[PDB]
Amino acid sequence: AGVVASQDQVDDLLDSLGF
Amino acid sequence: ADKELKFLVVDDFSTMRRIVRNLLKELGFNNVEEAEDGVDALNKLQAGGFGFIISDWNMPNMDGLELLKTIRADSAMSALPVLMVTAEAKKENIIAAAQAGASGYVVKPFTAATLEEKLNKIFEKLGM
Ligand code: BEF
Ligand SMILES: [Mg+2]
Repeated sequence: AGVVASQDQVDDLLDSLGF
Repeated sequence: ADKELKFLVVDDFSTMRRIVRNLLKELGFNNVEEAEDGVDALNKLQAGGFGFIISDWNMPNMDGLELLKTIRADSAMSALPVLMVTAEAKKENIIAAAQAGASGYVVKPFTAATLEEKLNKIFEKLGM
């Protein structure tokens, strides 16, 4: 779980941080 | 966007560059050049005329993060779209790329739909 395994996970991450 | 927009596709892996370059061609973009690492990429960005960069992270000589930082630091290239397309999925690093000013972030393996979706998103944000 230190790793992302999907595009959605990356999108959600970047979104959650104002990107 | 202008179907004559000049793309630079940067990846150490020949096969992946074929993937990206072909997708661009299929989307209407036939003005596409390639670099195998960051040093190569910057040499090529100097001759100018490029409008969009798609870059890998892990490459010899200069990686895609140092390349992103150099492009953003250069007043001649500082607003050029740099889309990361990489196997690198550790959160602290995706964060690093985005803080360094990446225009987007696509993880490998990707679908053609994803690449298209991320491209059209950049075009709109920047009015291309
Ligand atoms: F080697 Be790349 F960062 F997927
Ligand atoms: Mg690589």
